[PDB]
Amino acid sequence: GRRIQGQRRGRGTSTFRAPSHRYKADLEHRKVEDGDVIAGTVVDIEHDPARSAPVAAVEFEDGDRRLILAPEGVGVGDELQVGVSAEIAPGNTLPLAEIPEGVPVCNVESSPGDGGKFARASGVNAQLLTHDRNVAVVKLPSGEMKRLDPQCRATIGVVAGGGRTDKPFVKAGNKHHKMKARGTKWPNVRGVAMNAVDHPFGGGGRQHPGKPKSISRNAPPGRKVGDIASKRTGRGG
Amino acid sequence: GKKSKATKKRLAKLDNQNSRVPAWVMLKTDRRNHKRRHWRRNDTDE
Amino acid sequence: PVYVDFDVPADLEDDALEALEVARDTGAVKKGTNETTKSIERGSAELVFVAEDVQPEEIVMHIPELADEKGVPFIFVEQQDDLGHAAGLEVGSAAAAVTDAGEADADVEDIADKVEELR
Amino acid sequence: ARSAYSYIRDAWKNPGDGQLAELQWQRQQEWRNEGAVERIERPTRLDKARSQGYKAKQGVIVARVSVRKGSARKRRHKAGRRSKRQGVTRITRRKDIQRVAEERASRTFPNLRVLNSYSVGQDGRQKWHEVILIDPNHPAIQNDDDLSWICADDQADRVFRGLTGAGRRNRGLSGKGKGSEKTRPSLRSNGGKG
RNA sequence: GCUUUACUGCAGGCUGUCGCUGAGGACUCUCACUCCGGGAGGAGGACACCGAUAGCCGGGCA
RNA sequence: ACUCGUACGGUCACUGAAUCCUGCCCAGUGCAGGUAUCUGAACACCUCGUACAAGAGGACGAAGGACCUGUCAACGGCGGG
RNA sequence: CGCACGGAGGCGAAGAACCACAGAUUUCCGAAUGAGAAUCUCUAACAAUUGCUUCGCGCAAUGAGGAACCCCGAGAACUGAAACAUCUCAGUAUCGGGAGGAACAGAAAACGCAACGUGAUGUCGUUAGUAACCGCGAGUGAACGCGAUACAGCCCAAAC
Ligand SMILES: [Cl-]
Ligand SMILES: [Cl-]
Ligand SMILES: [Cl-]
Ligand SMILES: [K+]
Ligand SMILES: [Mg+2]
Ligand SMILES: [Mg+2]
Ligand SMILES: [Mg+2]
Ligand SMILES: [Mg+2]
Ligand SMILES: [Mg+2]
Ligand SMILES: [Mg+2]
Ligand SMILES: [Mg+2]
Ligand SMILES: [Mg+2]
Ligand SMILES: [Mg+2]
Ligand SMILES: [Mg+2]
Ligand SMILES: [Mg+2]
Ligand SMILES: [Mg+2]
Ligand SMILES: [Mg+2]
Ligand SMILES: [Mg+2]
Ligand SMILES: [Mg+2]
Ligand SMILES: [Mg+2]
Ligand code: NA
Ligand code: NA
Ligand code: NA
Ligand code: NA
Ligand code: NA
Ligand code: NA
Ligand code: NA
Ligand code: NA
Ligand code: NA
Ligand code: NA
Ligand code: NA
Ligand SMILES: [Sr+2]
Ligand SMILES: [Sr+2]
Ligand SMILES: [Sr+2]
Ligand SMILES: [Sr+2]
Ligand SMILES: [Sr+2]
Ligand SMILES: [Sr+2]
Ligand SMILES: [Sr+2]
Ligand SMILES: [Sr+2]
Ligand SMILES: [Sr+2]
Ligand SMILES: [Sr+2]
Repeated sequence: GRRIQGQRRGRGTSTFRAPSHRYKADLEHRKVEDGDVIAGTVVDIEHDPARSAPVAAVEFEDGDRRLILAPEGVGVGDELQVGVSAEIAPGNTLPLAEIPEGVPVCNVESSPGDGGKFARASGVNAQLLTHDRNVAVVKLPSGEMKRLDPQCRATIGVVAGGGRTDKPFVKAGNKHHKMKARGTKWPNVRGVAMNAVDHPFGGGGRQHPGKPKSISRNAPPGRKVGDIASKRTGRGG
Repeated sequence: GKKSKATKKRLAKLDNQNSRVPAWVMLKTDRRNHKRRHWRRNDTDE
Repeated sequence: PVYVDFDVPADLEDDALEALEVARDTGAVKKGTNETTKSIERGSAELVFVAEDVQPEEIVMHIPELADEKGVPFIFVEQQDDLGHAAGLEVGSAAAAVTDAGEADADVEDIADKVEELR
Repeated sequence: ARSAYSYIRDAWKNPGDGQLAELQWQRQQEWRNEGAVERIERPTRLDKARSQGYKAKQGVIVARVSVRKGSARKRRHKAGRRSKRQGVTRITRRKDIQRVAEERASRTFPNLRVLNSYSVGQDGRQKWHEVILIDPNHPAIQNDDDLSWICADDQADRVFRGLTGAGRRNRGLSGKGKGSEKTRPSLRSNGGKG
């Protein structure tokens, strides 16, 4: 047959690429040596094309103008601090060791100094729970208990733009506009609506898959479609 | 279209190649321009 | 570095090279690793010198273990060019050997004894 | 008596034993951070180099080359192929890693000609070989009675034509009798059956 | 051309084993190696990656 | 490549606005988890064999399979008497 | 005073034309090399990679072409087997790299008419469709030797 859509993706052609040239900034945490004496004033609140959530423009003491991942409540004029001895106020970035337990946190690092990996999407947050000299247990937005290094930096507060998922797209055109700002091919044609040559579920006189949908993990690209290594399917039971 | 200096020289040559076989060559050889090119009927390069 | 098991002090190295300079003008010296090795094997070597900046280390690697089973005393010099200048060459030398000293026999004997005390 | 050279030789008979085991463990850390072809002032194996034709003279260059370990880096067939020709994984190349190393060295030095090469070890993913190259245009070599043969016009690109030592061995030309029916005088004259 | 529990194979995935690979049937360490850090340094660590081989799955492809 | 992206994400599929709803079946097939025991290759190891080798057998036993469980908005099924 | 027999005119005994050898001139693009460009342009140029080095592009090298031949790598399928998978077509077609006027090979860790024998290597004739391979099917297929051609033997590493 012909290569399936998921295989065309990997080649990284224009249709599948993200409009990177239209993106604003790669929202990472600032680099401090030690001492904490790095603070800044919020100049503007901009829209970020990459994540459909707002981003805050901050001007630091040493003359550095950088866009930061905006938590909720952060406005123009507000002073944000980045470092070890930073104040435990929403919008400040300090390592997990210095942040008290039971406090909602965002833009958490995986490895110390990476700039932030977890809890970055609209309105989500990570929850810092247990402390130790070796481990800081953080509960990520998926409900997973992630054991991290207490030296991993994070920003206090929930991410801004909460409740975006609450309002329906209503029409196809609204989806179109959102998708044009992302690295995704849209609309989605069902495999079951294609020809046998194009997809494992293609063909037939009527529309239905040709085999069961639950495919093995060991399946090769071109065959790994439908329900990938499903532990279970359905709602009931 | 916009022609470059070189393209202009080439078009110039093609126009010159389009002139007839002089009257005296007919008398010297005692009796055909095989490269007769029209602007509409024929096509040049580039 | 891999063949070096002891560090020789700057003062002892100064003494050693000065003793080598008067060994070429009076007695006899062998210049170059091949000639130093044959000096140890034949037993004619009184004191053998080895440079520490030899790249590759293979060229000189064998001198310590060979000199130990032939009873020949050895001393490490930090630089290759200093050993070559001491032997009387325009070029450097990875290894040199004093094949029977001369008017330095007392000094060489002290250097041999100072090295054994330094393991 | 034994030469100093014989001790470099004896050390290299077992590169995983003795002082050499420690030396290689150290050197390879620096080598892995080095390039594909690195010119070195002095050969790692003096005995082997001199034995192969090296001289501490002007116009004699040495270079360490790293080539990857393993079989062929082959692409799977994009058209109709019978089962016998459908392989990817078990296919190995006909030229050995030493020969690949020599060619990569000769490309880096377009003016020089390959004299010979030798192995200087390997780790888990790559092999290192040191290639002795010669300048056919330097008068220091043109007057050398032992090396001036390499200056001749027919010795141009000798490595790319298999005229090198590792070339001739890989071409199956070692044996003068039985087994070399399809190798001598050339693989091509014998219909590529060698 | 297309399908599949047709025949035979080939990629790919999973898994054991050998090499890289080191010190003191479960374990400790650090020095290779990997990743994070601008750096200092941190995490991991003889595993993983990679090379080789073996068993299983394998119309994704011939 | 996705990705100047991080689960309110994005990948892979099915169904196809709203409204009222979406029953029963896990035996087969698929996927997934488990597993006393059974089966399960090669290297190393043991026995036999060979002045060596081929080779024969053994011991150990990974994934996988047997076996057990979960799962149908997973492929599908919902009859005769 | 070309092909090319015209008109006008000119050159040639100051020996032209014409031919041989040697030299002068030899635009621009082109490996194309200061940089860019559909043969042009912009403000001193071995660009790039190398060797030597007075460490300065100072001295050199490479690049690209050529009818096929040659050498080193990558390597099909139609086809044959009256199907087809091993096999065959075939190491062929085609592809990548490279030399020369020819290439390659070459002075035995050879042969093994087993010898009290031969004596570097190509190649030609033969050995022979022999030995050998092979769903032991279809097919595949040498060598030693011999008769010829031409003949040529040497240099390092190490010991000292
Ligand atoms: Cl979306
Ligand atoms: Cl070459
Ligand atoms: Cl004979
Ligand atoms: K075929
Ligand atoms: Mg970012
Ligand atoms: Mg788009
Ligand atoms: Mg659709
Ligand atoms: Mg259709
Ligand atoms: Mg299909
Ligand atoms: Mg339908
Ligand atoms: Mg349907
Ligand atoms: Mg006109
Ligand atoms: Mg030939
Ligand atoms: Mg990195
Ligand atoms: Mg098929
Ligand atoms: Mg130019
Ligand atoms: Mg047929
Ligand atoms: Mg038949
Ligand atoms: Mg054949
Ligand atoms: Mg024979
Ligand atoms: Na026209
Ligand atoms: Na070259
Ligand atoms: Na063969
Ligand atoms: Na068709
Ligand atoms: Na069932
Ligand atoms: Na000319
Ligand atoms: Na040049
Ligand atoms: Na220069
Ligand atoms: Na037929
Ligand atoms: Na057929
Ligand atoms: Na066959
Ligand atoms: Sr990032
Ligand atoms: Sr970064
Ligand atoms: Sr279908
Ligand atoms: Sr249900
Ligand atoms: Sr027209
Ligand atoms: Sr020197
Ligand atoms: Sr060339
Ligand atoms: Sr509905
Ligand atoms: Sr089931
Ligand atoms: Sr002869």
